[PDB]
Amino acid sequence: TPPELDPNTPSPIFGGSTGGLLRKAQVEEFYVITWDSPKEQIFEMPTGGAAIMREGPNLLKLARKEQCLALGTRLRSKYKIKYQFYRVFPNGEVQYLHPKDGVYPEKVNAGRQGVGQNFRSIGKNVSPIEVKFTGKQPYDL
Amino acid sequence: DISGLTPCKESKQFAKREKQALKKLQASLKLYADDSAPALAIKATMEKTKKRFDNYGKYGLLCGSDGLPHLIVSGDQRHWGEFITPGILFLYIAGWIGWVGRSYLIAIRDEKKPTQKEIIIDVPLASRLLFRGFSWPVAAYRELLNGELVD
Amino acid sequence: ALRFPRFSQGIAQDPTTRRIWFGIATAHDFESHDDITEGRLYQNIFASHFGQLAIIFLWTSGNLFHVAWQGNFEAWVQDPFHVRPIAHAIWDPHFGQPAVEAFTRGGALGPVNNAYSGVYQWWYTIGLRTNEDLYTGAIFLLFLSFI
Amino acid sequence: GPKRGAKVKILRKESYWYKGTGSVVAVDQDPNTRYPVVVRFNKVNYANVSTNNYALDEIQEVE
Amino acid sequence: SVYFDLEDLGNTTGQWDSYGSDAPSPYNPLQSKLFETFAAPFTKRGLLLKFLILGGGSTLAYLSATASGDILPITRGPQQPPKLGPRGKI
Amino acid sequence: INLPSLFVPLVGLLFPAVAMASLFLHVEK
Amino acid sequence: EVKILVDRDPIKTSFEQWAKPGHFSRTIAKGPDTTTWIWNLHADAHDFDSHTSDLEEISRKVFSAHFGQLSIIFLWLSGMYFHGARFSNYEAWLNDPTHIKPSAQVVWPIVGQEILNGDVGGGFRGIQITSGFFQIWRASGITSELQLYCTAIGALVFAGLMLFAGWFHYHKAAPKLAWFQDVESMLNHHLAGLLGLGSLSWAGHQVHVSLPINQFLNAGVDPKEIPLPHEFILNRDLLAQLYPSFAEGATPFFTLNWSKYADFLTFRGGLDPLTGGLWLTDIAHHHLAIAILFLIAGHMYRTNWGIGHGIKDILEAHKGPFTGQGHKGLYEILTTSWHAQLSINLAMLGSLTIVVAQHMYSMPPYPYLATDYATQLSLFTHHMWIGGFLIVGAAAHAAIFMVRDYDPTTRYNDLLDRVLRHRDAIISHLNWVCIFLGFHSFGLYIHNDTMSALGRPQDMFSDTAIQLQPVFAQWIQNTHALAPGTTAPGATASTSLTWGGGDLVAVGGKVALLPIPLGTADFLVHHIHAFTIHVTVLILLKGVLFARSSRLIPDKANLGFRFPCDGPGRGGTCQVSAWDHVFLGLFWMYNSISVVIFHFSWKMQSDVWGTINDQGVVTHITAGNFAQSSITINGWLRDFLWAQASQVIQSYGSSLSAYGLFFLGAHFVWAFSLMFLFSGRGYWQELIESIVWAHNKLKVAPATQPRALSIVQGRAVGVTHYLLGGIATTWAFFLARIIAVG
Amino acid sequence: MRDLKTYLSVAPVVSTLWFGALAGLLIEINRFFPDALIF
Ligand code: CLA
Ligand code: CLA
Ligand code: CLA
Ligand code: CLA
Ligand code: CLA
Repeated sequence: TPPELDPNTPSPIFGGSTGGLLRKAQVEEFYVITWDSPKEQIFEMPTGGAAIMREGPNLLKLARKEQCLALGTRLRSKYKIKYQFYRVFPNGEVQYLHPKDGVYPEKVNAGRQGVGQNFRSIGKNVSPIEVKFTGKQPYDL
Repeated sequence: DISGLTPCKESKQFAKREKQALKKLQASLKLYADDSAPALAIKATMEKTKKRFDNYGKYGLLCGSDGLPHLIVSGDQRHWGEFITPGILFLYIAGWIGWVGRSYLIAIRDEKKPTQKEIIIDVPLASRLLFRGFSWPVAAYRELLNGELVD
Repeated sequence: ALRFPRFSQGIAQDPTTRRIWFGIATAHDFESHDDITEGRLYQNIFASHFGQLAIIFLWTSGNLFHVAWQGNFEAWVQDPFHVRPIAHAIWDPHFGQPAVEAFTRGGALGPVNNAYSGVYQWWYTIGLRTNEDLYTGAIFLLFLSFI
Repeated sequence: GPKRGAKVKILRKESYWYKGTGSVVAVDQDPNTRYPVVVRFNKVNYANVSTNNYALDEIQEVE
Repeated sequence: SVYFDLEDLGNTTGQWDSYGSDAPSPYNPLQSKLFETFAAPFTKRGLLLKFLILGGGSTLAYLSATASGDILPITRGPQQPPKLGPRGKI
Repeated sequence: INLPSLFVPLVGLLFPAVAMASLFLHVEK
Repeated sequence: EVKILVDRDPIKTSFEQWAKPGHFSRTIAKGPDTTTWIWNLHADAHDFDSHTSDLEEISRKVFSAHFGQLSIIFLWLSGMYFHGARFSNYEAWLNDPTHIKPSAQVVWPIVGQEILNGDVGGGFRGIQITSGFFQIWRASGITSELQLYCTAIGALVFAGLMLFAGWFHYHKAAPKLAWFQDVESMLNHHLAGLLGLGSLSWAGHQVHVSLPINQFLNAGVDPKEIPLPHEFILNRDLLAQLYPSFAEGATPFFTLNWSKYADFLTFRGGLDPLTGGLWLTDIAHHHLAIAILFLIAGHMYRTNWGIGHGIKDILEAHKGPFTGQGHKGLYEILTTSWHAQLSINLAMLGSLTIVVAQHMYSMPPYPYLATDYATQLSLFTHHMWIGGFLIVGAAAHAAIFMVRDYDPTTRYNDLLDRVLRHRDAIISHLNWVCIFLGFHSFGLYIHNDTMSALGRPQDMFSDTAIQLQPVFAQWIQNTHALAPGTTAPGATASTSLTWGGGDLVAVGGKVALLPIPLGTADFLVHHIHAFTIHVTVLILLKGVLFARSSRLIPDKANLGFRFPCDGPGRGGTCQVSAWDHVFLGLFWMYNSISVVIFHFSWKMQSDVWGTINDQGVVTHITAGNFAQSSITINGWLRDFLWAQASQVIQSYGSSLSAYGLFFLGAHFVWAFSLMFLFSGRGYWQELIESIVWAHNKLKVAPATQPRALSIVQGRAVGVTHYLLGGIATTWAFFLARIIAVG
Repeated sequence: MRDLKTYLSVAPVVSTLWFGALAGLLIEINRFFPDALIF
């Protein structure tokens, strides 16, 4: 399945705060979260203060991914509304982040390959002396 | 005597301490009517004081150069009351307490909600287990030999 | 690692101030450095021990040198009971006149500190008698430091 | 394996109830289940949990 | 009425010069030449660093080694007779 | 008193300046 | 339509809930699995918000709770009066206030504690009290122990009535939410009925009982020989002999000839020379005027008739260009959230207690109070502490509102939102001003210490070197001293002797009050005060403003008000909760108040208090060393702490020995807190694992599993023992010092 | 009444009564046999 496209949709109503983007957005990376609201309504900003989401498509730029998943969590939990978010680099490149494969990570979905899964109980990790002078950790085996 | 100490009944500084104490009390006593409550109080303090010094002298206590009772705990038989005896008494009482508590915890260990009787005391049970402590050395000694003391 | 600390690219890739602190704080924990082996461990420890020895010898030579140069060792060996052993002279441009007057103890011609390390009693007991002895010992320990 | 309600000793070293005893609730018959032996304990762990899954080599039926 | 543009990431992330003015040099042309010719030796940062460190140290050493007694009480030294120590010690 | 007027500001002001600048540049590289 | 709304029998009265610990919480009611349960039971006991969501039930709970508190206080007052009647030297003290030490506690003779009953005078042996009850009782006109007994009985009765009122208004007739929400009516009744009629009727007691009896006492007549208070009401002839105005009855009052009442309603100011306290005539007039003011003030808000303001209207009327909607929405917030109210009221009540401390030192309202240095020092310190604590509480509950009650989707306010939108600027600015203040106050002290140590006193910041004069405060002093002649013509003297100009009031050979000089040292300490207060504000305000979210923790609000952290991630997030900000703010409040009370103690002992010789020679307790000693940390270390701790450290073998014991005990508890503050519960849990093993070995392991304290409780225990320790230390120090050299 | 008794059997009340009784005992003993340093 192909990821969601990212157009220029209007941003929520807000008078502006001091909790928004900084130089990190300019030099390193920032983030963008989009959602579709049934009506105009008030929501609390992750960066502090109250804003108004418009009806239809909404696009909000945040400084951290955690802020994005926080806002999105509040959207899905309180306003019963689906959301997505991407990471954006200064060169213009956009990386689709969440939800990765179109399905929320809470519920299982075929197609996902395991990462960092050790097929052994945690107590069966080797002692540090077993990995001395190697680059390996007892949990990397 | 022991440790180069001098007996309190023979100690000069001990007596001088009693003197200065009583004289301080009297110096305070001078300001009150003899029949008034403060007078009776201070006088009670004086009598209690001299009775205290006299009793310490009688008990066979040894005094330092400070004029104060020092204690001999080496096991010396002339001073078993200075640690050995009250020590035995203590051990008896502490053993009593611990053994009773142990009994109580064991008694409620096998129940629906044991923690309940730990926050709300079963006073009948506690009163039943209360006097069992009187024979705690005998009870524990037998449990030691039996194998009911540890797991 | 492309930057400080060179012994840990994990810390070297830290974009924060932490990178510096930890860099200083893990500098002697050889076992946890990058690409280390038992050999490098023992060899670095050995060299480090030599370094420590050098620092000790240099320190002692400093003590000897300062007692000989700015102290009253001879006056002390002539009268150990009534002479306060001078550790070293003091030159602090922050001082006021009362401070200068007050800190002029012993037979000094200026402000000094009185030694409480007891190097006087030690050196005098073992055989040192003159400033020259102290100087020669200082030079010898400096030589041991270099060695 | 052991029966339901069987008193078993815990052999998993990293368990809160290690070297202690618990009661068997149910054993999964699915051979793919890595830790079938469901055990329940008298005291909760630091996570306020009173039940845990173990393997066949992590329990020891005693009495 | 939007604030997101991939082609213009500059305006998107507020990378603006709030008070920088494109105005030409308002300074004195003669003084400009004066400074551009006379202050030039100090415009090489390595050479400037060496000059400031070595020169600064040299100056400090000068004024320090030749400090009058009327300025520093530490160079003037004690002027009153010494007092005896607590236990009759010098 | 002659030498201290030379060595004290040397070790107390010049040396730590040189060392701090050097270490700064080293750590920033 | 404001009216009496009540539900009948909402909760059945039964001991059934008494036998079920933690009934209020579904979690706690289930019982204990671990020991943690126990602590929780006490921690959430009065957190009614975590009990129910219903605002009404909570409101009822708080109402009856308040009744319980009032009951307790009445029982407390009852105790004070009863002890003043049965176990005191009060009458003897009345006979000779200047040479008898106030005592109203006696100890039983066991284990030698009898020594605590010291020579307080009046042929009595006991503990000298520093609460100041004797001067109150003298001011109220009380002369006998019988009257104190009666007041005790009255207070006990009132305790019963308050308790019954609690039970009644919780179990029998419990008010509706609309009733509690009638804020216009509540404000009216509290302004006019409570304060107004309170000071009015009190002015009644003062004019009919206090004034005459005190006039007699001051005249010198034996208290037993003084006419009973009821006689001055029955026989107007007596009052007429004392104040001829009463000869014309209440006629000049209604005829507006108020000038005739200048006999007992004065406006002199300053202090009564033969008592060292404010003029009781001035006080009566004060309470009368205050009564009028509050009485008319209680008619401001609209209730059941057309007249009167609406709170919401006044709020919605105030909105500017900078603030947009202004105060709109605040009425709804302040009529649905107990925590917001508690915040405001705690801040203001604390501040009030502070102003009470200052005003009571500088304008002694009770007779023979100013010369009872022990009492004055005690009162100042006490009320200062209470104030600081209440303020910290204000921060706490502000934050608690911020987490639990704030909801911008239903109860929005523009001001709060705008505050939240520039919180970074606010906190950063407070930060900077704190660093600046710290440098330019403490740095002056370190500067002085260094210059003093280097033999350069001419380079210090002092009155004899580089001067830093409190010009502004000096100007205010001069202005207030010259006020009686210019801007307050009807006033005879100044409002306080402490102003820059004036004479000197002394009583019984002791200095009551004199003009307080302000120099460089005072500039220094005042800026220290500004600094410490600013830091405390920084911590607390940062705590409440970032309680909901930060760039670090975007969803902090969901973690609650009180939680240890959000893990070692993000570099480490310990103490991010607003509760932890209350926790740190407590330490800083302790700091500030400590240096404040030290300031007061030293200044008073140095430049004010002391004995006065004939011809006017004043010898102060510490001989004016403040101006020269308080400018270095070493001066406080030696001339204040070291020098004045003498009395406490050699108090053994005397009646003040309890203060030595408490000195040591407080030091101990203080150090003991450091174990909790410096450590963490992991270590303790593992240690507990080993000990538990030992208990299992002997079959004595409890079913309620022994658990280490939670992180938060570790912090709470820490700060609690820290405060108790430090404060009790300064307590013992102060009391031993001032009782021995006073 | 049974509930009240249960409440009286709760840990803090039990402790107050127990330590109250103990305090009374030790006090009276130290009043009758005062200044005891031996036995
Ligand atoms: C025989 C001597 C000796 C040697 C060779 C070592 C060697 C080591 N120690 Mg050990 N240790 C020792 C004794 C020794 N230790 C002693 C005496 C203590 C008790 C203090 C310890 C307690 C200890 C701990 C807790 C740890 C080590 C660790 C280590 C390893 C890393 C050290 C490092 O990189 O720190 C880097 C150096 C610094 C961070 C600077 C140290 C300076 C300290 C902070 C004080 C400076 C304050 C200064 C004097 C103030 C100025 C005063 C002025 C302003 C007036 C290294 C193998 C670490 C380790 O790797 O364990 C796995 C580790 O965690 N040591
Ligand atoms: C090693 C121990 C030691 C210590 C603690 C001191 C301490 C002192 N010296 Mg002395 N000094 C020493 C050894 C020492 N010295 C030796 C061995 C010599 C013979 C070369 C001298 C020659 C000397 C002179 C001529 C003077 C001092 C002076 C002083 C005082 C002012 C500091 C200064 O400017 O000296 C500067 C010290 C040097 C130039 C010699 C040190 C060079 C060695 C070889 C290298 C040291 C590197 C060091 C270990 C690095 C540490 C920092 C690093 C860890 C980051 C101070 C009390 C001054 C004084 O007495 O004022 C009252 C002064 O005028 N020293
Ligand atoms: C440890 C080494 C050290 C030494 C040798 C000094 C020496 C001095 N300090 Mg101190 N200072 C130090 C550390 C030191 N400081 C530290 C760590 C602190 C912070 C705690 C201070 C805080 C401090 C303050 C606040 C003041 C001093 C002052 C002084 C001067 C004494 C007053 C005087 O009458 O001189 C006479 C001084 C003059 C006649 C003017 C000096 C002009 C200098 C010599 C020109 C040097 C130029 C050159 C480019 C310097 C570059 C050096 C750099 C490259 C390394 C003296 C030069 C006083 C001062 O600086 O007065 C102006 C002063 O007010 N110091
Ligand atoms: C006298 C008969 C009586 C009885 C049988 C009850 C019974 C009940 N009350 Mg009621 N109530 C009463 C009188 C009574 N009350 C009085 C006089 C008041 C006014 C204070 C109230 C006000 C009131 C409120 C506000 C609430 C109750 C509640 C309850 C129910 C649960 C309370 C509980 O079990 O904890 C029993 C509590 C204790 C045993 C502790 C007593 C705490 C005292 C009073 C505080 C003062 C102690 C003081 C600080 C001393 C400390 C000394 C030192 C150690 C520091 C229970 C049905 C609660 C309820 O119904 O929840 C749904 C509830 O919220 N009552
Ligand atoms: C105006 C009075 C007032 C009222 C009605 C409240 C009410 C409340 N506070 Mg608040 N608060 C106040 C003032 C007030 N506070 C002040 C002055 C401070 C600054 C210290 C605070 C700081 C504060 C914090 C940090 C917290 C609260 C919390 C609460 C809530 C739970 C309280 C509870 O159940 O604890 C039960 C009561 C106790 C456990 C009492 C024990 C307290 C210590 C141990 C006693 C101190 C020892 C004593 C001085 C001497 C001991 C002598 C001897 C026994 C050794 C409750 C709504 C909590 C909350 O969660 O709110 C939602 C919370 O976390 N308050």
